[PDB]
Amino acid sequence: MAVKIKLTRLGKIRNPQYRVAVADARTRRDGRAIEVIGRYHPKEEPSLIEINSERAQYWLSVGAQPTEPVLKLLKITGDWQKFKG
Amino acid sequence: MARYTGPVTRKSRRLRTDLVGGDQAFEKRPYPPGQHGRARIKESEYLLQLQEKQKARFTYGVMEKQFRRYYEEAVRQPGKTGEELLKILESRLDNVIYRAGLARTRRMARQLVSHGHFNVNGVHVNVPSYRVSQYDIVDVRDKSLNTVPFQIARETAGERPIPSWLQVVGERQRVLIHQLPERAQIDVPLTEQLIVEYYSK
Amino acid sequence: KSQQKRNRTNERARLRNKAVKSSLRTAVRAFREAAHAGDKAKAAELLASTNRKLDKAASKGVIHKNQAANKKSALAQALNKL
RNA sequence: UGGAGAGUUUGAUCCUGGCUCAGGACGAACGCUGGCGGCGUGCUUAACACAUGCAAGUCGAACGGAAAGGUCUCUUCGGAGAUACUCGAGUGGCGAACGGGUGAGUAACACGUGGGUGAUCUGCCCUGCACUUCGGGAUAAGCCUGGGAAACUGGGUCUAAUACCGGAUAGGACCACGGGAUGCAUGUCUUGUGGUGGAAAGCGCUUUAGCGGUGUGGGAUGAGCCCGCGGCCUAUCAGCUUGUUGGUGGGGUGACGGCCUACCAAGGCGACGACGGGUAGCCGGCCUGAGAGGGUGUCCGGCCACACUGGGACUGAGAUACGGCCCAGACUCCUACGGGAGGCAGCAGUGGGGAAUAUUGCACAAUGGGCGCAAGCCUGAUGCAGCGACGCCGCGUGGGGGAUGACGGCCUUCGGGUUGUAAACCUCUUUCACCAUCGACGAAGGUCCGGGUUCUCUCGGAUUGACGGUAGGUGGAGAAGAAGCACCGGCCAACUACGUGCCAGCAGCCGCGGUAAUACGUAGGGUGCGAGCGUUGUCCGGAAUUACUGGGCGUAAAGAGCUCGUAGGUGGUUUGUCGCGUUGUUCGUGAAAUCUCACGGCUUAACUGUGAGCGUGCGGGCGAUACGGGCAGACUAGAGU
Repeated sequence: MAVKIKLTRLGKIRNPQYRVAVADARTRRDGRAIEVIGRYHPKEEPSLIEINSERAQYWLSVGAQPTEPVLKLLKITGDWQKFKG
Repeated sequence: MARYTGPVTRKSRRLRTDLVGGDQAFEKRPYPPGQHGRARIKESEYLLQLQEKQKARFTYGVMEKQFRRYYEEAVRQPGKTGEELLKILESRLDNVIYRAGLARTRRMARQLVSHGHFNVNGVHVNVPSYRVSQYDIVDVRDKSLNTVPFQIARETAGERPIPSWLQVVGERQRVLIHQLPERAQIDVPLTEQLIVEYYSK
Repeated sequence: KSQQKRNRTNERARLRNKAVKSSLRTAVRAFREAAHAGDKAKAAELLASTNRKLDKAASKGVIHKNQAANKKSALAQALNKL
């Protein structure tokens, strides 16, 4: 039971978006997220990122473990690299 | 949830007024809707208000179930609900085209729109009921050229004075809305309050 | 189903655990007997083995050490009484 | 920027006060008809039983090991050599307690909300520190072997290990004494004294890139414990209570705790509803309503319980745990009859039940979860599809010309009217169906390339989109190809006649029909809505007919036969006080979604999305003290003597 960062599929069927959130691995796809930090869209803008990039450093400092796509988003923002720097 | 699709005389005479007309100014007939219509009739607020609601319904060609949606919106909005209803109805695509005079009848205007003869800013739309805002420019479909009802329609555009809240280019018929569609300030051929009260009872 | 290994290994674990626990309680019995007789020195030696047995098991995960705390602390006080 | 009423007692009126209707809503059944798309929902009845197939497997970078494919070698040329990529099977490690489903039971333990949780835990994550050593023995697997029909099992051989076991080779920490800094919140930090332990490992590999491993500090998560307040009916249940109430001591527990338990005391609850019965999963929220409130709590989301029935426990960081064991019991099944096996209230599916509720669908692309260094594996959850107009939203079912006052119908004062310019006919367009055709976003990842030692961040290419020829797009043909349903005395838009003749028959209330029915059957006419329309059923309102907002009790039903007086309620003038109540401020709280508003995106809408608002409400902290209230006290008219 460890805190991870998941991408929650929300909205309508064929044009959904992904809510960015910190959550325990033992939760469901749409559970009571600990705190939501931004959003993501797969359409319109190529890899549309809308991330606060403020608390990520905190939650990572606690030890939150993001998944693959989350790492990619963090790298596009530079938050992964800036945090690790 | 669909078009009336029938004779106009049955409702224009029932409501005792030529709602639109068409090629003929009006049927040049009396005021008995049907068989026994020549007899006098007793009035009610329900009859009267109902008739007024029907006048808007057929004037614009919208069915009840959608009309109540617009009603709901008008009630939600501040200002006189009737005036809000008319303005909302004026944002209708078919309405601004009809008021631009680009078709013999409103029915003709809606058919053309429903078949995409008049697109929008960038979309080949086919929705009579589309809400047209400020700077929501109509694009005349390129495929609609080499046909009748845009060139001949342009030539006959004078039959429908352009609403003061918008400007039609004519050369491109870029129906450009500048101000809000305050039809309440112009050419209102029927009541609104009676309708507003009617839907409350 | 094909997960009977879960059962078998549970059997081994519980078997050794409760065997150990019985041995612990046996030692406790001896200590308490030393308290009744008054052989404090023997009780001290047995308490030392208890220290090398009780916490040894706790380090093997038998308990979460709270039982060790209650038992060693309380009985050390009991020995302080006698 | 937010509430309408009518009909309905009498010869007539006015009041009082019942019935009904007009609206909306539904997880919806039925009827008639029936085009499409988009978006959503789909046992509400027997927590009744169940075939089929599938739902949790993974790790060779832990080890033994070689039952396969394939490799390499051998070589019988159809058998060998684990050499090894790989790997059946197996030991060991993770998880298997999440996830999925249902709501029987539960009457407040739960739920909600908010507080406490100083002797409440908290493995897998991050992080600082220290450790990261020395050894033994056995054994599964394998081989031989016994049993039984099978299930399934004994015995003997044989073997390693991040398995087991014993040495500390940490002394943070555990214990006790004493001490120091610092608590009232039943005490936290820190030093000394005595005792005092624990693991860990080694690994394969990129042949050292990496994987690791142990005790701790504190974080973080999650969970547990306790508690205030709130959220059904019943008094035709008022006496409930000896493990009960309280203490001592002891054990036990992750833990305070009659949790348990020896002894002692005799209490405790209760009309400011005990015990008991009935009914029920709770909430965010859904519906109604002007709102206050009512009803409801189905999908979705959170929380709680249950898993053929009942009971108990292990493993474990953490179980009531659908796919785990054991017992008991029921019900099915097998058998060599000896003896055994099973649990769809998980997806789909069957049967039953009933008015009724779906495909034995495709796949794991993204997302999601687990193991593993990773690649990779699994995933009937999520993601997509199929059925019903099952329900919302949205578009068509042609326009222009078009008095022939066509045909025809109906009525007719029978001259005429009406149907009706509607049709016929001329003309132009084609959304969508049909046909053809191109074929996406949703997509990042994986391989590979280049830059990059490992990393990083990146070039290019490859592949990977199940749903998919997807949709969308382009072109073609021609009004071709797609309108019905209910009602029509009034209430209530909505009628003329025929037939009929208290009969038949209609009806929500009044009610109609006793040979001239505007109320029955038919035609025609008209109205309303529209691939939906009507009926039934249910909830609200309308109903101010349970009335706080917002009603009554002289006769309309209603003032106890009267008095007393307990609890409870309520309580004059007033000083000063407390600031409990209330008010104002501030912090936290009040999740998200949903709702309002404003923007924005799906061709619009519905819908989704953004943001604000809303979140009416609690605690904490901050000022005043009016009024209320409490305390202290006074006067006097109240009342009394």
